[PDB]
Amino acid sequence: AAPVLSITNASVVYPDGISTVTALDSANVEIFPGELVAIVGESGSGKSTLLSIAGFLQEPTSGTVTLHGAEGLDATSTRREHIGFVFQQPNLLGSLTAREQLLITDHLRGIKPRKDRADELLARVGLKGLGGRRVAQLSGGQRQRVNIARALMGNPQLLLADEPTSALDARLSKEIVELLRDVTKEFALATLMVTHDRSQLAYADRFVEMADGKALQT
Amino acid sequence: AAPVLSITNASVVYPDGISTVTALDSANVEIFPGELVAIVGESGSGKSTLLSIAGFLQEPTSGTVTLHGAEGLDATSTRREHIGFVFQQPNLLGSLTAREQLLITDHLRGIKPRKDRADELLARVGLKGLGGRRVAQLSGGQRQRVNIARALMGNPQLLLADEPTSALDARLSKEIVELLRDVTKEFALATLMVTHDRSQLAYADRFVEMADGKALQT
Amino acid sequence: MFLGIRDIRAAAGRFALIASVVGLITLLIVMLTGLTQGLGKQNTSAIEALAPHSVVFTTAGGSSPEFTSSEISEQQAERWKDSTPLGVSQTRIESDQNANTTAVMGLPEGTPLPDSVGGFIEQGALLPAELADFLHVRAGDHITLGGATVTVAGTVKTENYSHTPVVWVDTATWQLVSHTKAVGTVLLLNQEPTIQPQDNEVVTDLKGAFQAMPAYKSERSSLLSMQAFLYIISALVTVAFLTVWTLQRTRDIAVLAALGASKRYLLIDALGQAAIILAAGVALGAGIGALLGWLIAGSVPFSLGWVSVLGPALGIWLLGLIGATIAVRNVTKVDPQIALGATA
Amino acid sequence: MFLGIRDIRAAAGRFALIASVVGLITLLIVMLTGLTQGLGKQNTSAIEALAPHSVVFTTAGGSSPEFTSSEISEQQAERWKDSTPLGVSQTRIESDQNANTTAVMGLPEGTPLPDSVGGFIEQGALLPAELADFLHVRAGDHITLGGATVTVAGTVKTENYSHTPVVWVDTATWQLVSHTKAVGTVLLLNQEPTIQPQDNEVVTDLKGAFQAMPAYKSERSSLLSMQAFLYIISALVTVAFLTVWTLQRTRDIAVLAALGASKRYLLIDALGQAAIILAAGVALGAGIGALLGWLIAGSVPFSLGWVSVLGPALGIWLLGLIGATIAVRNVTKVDPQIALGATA
Ligand SMILES: Nc1ncnc2c1ncn2[C@@H]1O[C@H](COP(=O)(O)OP(=O)(O)NP(=O)(O)O)[C@@H](O)[C@H]1O
Ligand SMILES: Nc1ncnc2c1ncn2[C@@H]1O[C@H](COP(=O)(O)OP(=O)(O)NP(=O)(O)O)[C@@H](O)[C@H]1O
Ligand SMILES: CCCCCCCCCCCC
Ligand SMILES: CCCCCCCCCCCC
Ligand SMILES: [Mg+2]
Ligand SMILES: [Mg+2]
Repeated sequence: AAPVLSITNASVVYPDGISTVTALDSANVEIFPGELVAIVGESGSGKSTLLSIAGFLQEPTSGTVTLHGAEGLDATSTRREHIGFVFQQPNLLGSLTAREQLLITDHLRGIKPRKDRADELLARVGLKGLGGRRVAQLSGGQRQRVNIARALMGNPQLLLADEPTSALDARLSKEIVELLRDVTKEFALATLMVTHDRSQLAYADRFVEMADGKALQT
Repeated sequence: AAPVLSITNASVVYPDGISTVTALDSANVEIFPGELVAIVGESGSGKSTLLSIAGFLQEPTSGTVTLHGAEGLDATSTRREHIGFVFQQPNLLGSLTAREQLLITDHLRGIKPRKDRADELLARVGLKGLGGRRVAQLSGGQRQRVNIARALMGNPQLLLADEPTSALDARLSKEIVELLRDVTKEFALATLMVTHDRSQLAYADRFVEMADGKALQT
Repeated sequence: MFLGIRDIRAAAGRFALIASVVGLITLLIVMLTGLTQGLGKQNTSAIEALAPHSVVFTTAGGSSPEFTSSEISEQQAERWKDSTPLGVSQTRIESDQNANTTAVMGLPEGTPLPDSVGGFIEQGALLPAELADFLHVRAGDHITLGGATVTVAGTVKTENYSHTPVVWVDTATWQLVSHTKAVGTVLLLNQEPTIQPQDNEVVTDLKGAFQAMPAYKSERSSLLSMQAFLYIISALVTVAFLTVWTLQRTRDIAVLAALGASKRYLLIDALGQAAIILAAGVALGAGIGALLGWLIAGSVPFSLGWVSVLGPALGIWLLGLIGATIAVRNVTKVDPQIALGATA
Repeated sequence: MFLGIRDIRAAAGRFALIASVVGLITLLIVMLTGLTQGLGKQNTSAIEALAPHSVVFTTAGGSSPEFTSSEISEQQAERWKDSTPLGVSQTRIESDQNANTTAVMGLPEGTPLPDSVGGFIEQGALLPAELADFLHVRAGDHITLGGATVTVAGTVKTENYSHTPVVWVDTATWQLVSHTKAVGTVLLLNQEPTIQPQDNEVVTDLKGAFQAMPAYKSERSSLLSMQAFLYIISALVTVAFLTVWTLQRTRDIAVLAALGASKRYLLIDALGQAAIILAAGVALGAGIGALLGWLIAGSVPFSLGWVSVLGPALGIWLLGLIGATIAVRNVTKVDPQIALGATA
């Protein structure tokens, strides 16, 4: 079984005026289909930085990231067709309704929006009947799950979830990570999921713990 | 001992186009000095709505909210002089540095910014040496604690913290709620703190659990 | 185009505000254009009114034709068939109670006048109503025109040569007041010259005929300068300003880019939205232009065609679209992680 | 003012972009103003150049004074001491090779001319250089002026009356070419009238003296219309546009409001920032105005004082501040929870 994603010896270095900050240092990550790999570590250890290059949001300053079955494609087309993002902040577009937050991903991927697909995914994250809400009429956790539902709207092979339960109560956060692994298993997805709720490791096949930008021995 | 804050029979009703949504229903909350009252409940139960009227961000649609020792003041002057907010989202001003995110509250409160006060509070939330960072150079949890530090910058009598540990690992989130109760105890503060991490109830004197906009029996 | 068209649904107030700014600028152009095109016809409206196709001048030494130095001899007139001789002079008009200098144009008796002006050439002088009121004279009175006594045959409406209203007289009268045996200053051709001219003659089309008016050249400079600065500044103000407007979407564009939106998708969305708002703004700005302009063209000279209302309108429509293109490009240029960073 | 001044530190690119838009509009005003003030002096620059304080006319029946109908009799001239008689005529000037109609002003021999024009009044005619070149004549030649043979005494620079350059002649010559025993058309007073005028006389200050020029009234309408639409549109374009700009801060203003910022604090911050950027924009826009305008005032008539560069500059400076006030008010009007909602 070939990996879906290979992060081979990757680093990110930002300039801090005179000095420089090494957000990520020599990351080596490889994930295969049907795997859900959790990512643990303290605030500021590099968890989102790892997903940012995993998701082709930026090229690494050293080393390479390869999504196979998408080599020979630019970063943008790779994200559009093969990756789903659950950003740390909800990142909802201001003028759309919850339902349309999902529909627009169909639009940018060049297919006619499927209206029924969206209310099902909205129902799955516990938001039935809230499809008409605007971002202002949604709570911090409700926004987060609109964020979540939007990531499952396409047919990616790589799912990147960045603390997707931060704004969720104990009961709902557990259903979200059951949701995430279930789709991981059903569609042979490669999923990385950052979380501070270490109880959730039970739903992960492996996990990477991180400190000061480095992955540690596990 | 007179209460610092009295939420006496308060409600918030929003229009949902044709229908209407009752975000908060007949809230009765009263908090005395040195109390840290936690607020628990599922995503969308009304936790932030309760703090929004507790903090004079909006007037309730029915019932009253009174901060005593500030009666005879408008909502805006009440917030400025007596209340500190830890918003659910960090709500950092785009062009300021972490250090200045604190300093500007001194500015709006009409006193000369105290530069040393700010780096101490930044150090307390585990961000020493990061005072120069811009919001773009901060992580989701780092932003959250800049948010937190900004709330302690004044001399409020009411502290409203809205899931202040959502983006924090287990170790740091515990230090933040130790920080919050410690200042609560030292300065005889009235603090309400929404959280999904129910382990944190150990640091609270009481807690209000909520479902469908109502407070429940405890 | 999905997000673009509902951004408008969700804040129609701010899109009205932005369309106003475009309409206000389109309106500025259409009125300032029509107000200066009006100032131009203070020198030219009379000859245009006569609607000649070609117009023959007379020079010496192959010089530039000049209305002040051309004369048509009577033999010259019999040569060119299908031609009418026009005399152009500036002279002193004097009544019992007042005086002025004014333009006097001369045509053969019975020549139908352009409908812009009263009726037919009669013997004597036809005065514009405003000149007649200025002089306090009516049909029947006597005036001194170029030192000669002439009878006011009637009043007519006003056309212009060299910033004066034109008095219309029969060729014999024009000969008397301008002190010449010539039958005219030029010959008007309403069809197109079928015969060739000599070494001292020069055929000119109506456009070039203004090059022969001295009052025109020495001010055409000032009017072109105005229409130049107005469009140059407007262009840059419009471009720069659609950039500032589209930039208020950097962050939602950044989010769409992160999810996988191609730059073509984003630019189509952006100018799709911009096309709609700019279309509204110029349509109304040019609308309020024609109505306001037609409303004011009785008290102030205001000439305005249809290439001068819709010429500017589409000029702003595409200039605004490039301004939107500038903005979308400076966001999509960067890796999306940085764009998501420049946003809070 | 704390946040306001560092918003500028943190995105100088977008604040340059916005200052450009203000400078571009200020520049549009300053050049269009100076280009039309130039068109105005095509009728008036000659009399202003002579710099009279008061100017006496002659009427009948208490009418409005008119340059075309006033004459100063020789006894009238001896009465008013400290006065100089000025003759104003429009007549035909004719050389061997060309001709024109032009304005002829007449003064007593030896009168120093305004420095805007050559030297002193000599016997004969002083032609503007451009008229002399047009006629192909030099000092020494003969011309026909008003049907009379006059000697070209020399050339001078150009001032204007009724859109023609002014030929300067001694009073006896002006009498000959305008066919009158009068010694002038008006009397120029350089100090202030100490004697009172009769029933048919009328004293006017230099401002009103233009009301007496026919070419002026019949176009002053067209120039005021331009300067009206330009400022009205500019005002509204500027106000509406500072609102669209300041609105891009609704959300950070909302956050400051939530923390306790008074509306005075927020408005001071907002116009403090706006004052800085608008100051830059108008300063440069008015700067590039004077330089570009001074650079072009040789080929195109371009008159511009200092109330016409700094008049517009501060006009935009305060109009922009109200536009910023409009925006800050529509955010601070609402309970902060709603403002935080209208933001994502
Ligand atoms: N402007 C609004 N209009 C309509 N409904 C709203 C509006 N704001 C909030 N609601 C609804 O009010 C309910 C509770 O709001 P809120 O207090 O923000 O949730 P919460 O208790 O803070 N939970 P969470 O933010 O997910 O941790 C939610 O169901 C919202 O959908
Ligand atoms: N543009 C940047 N410039 C300088 N430093 C940065 C920048 N971005 C991130 N950092 C630092 O990189 C380190 C890790 O970044 P990040 O991956 O966002 O944290 P994280 O692992 O996701 N933890 P958290 O978001 O708090 O749950 C932090 O210390 C940042 O301060
Ligand atoms: C269902 C969403 C459709 C949104 C249509 C609103 C577009 C109106 C544009 C009018 C601009 C003049
Ligand atoms: C320490 C922060 C001070 C910020 C000063 C920058 C202001 C520059 C304004 C220049 C505008 C022309
Ligand atoms: Mg993170
Ligand atoms: Mg909440």
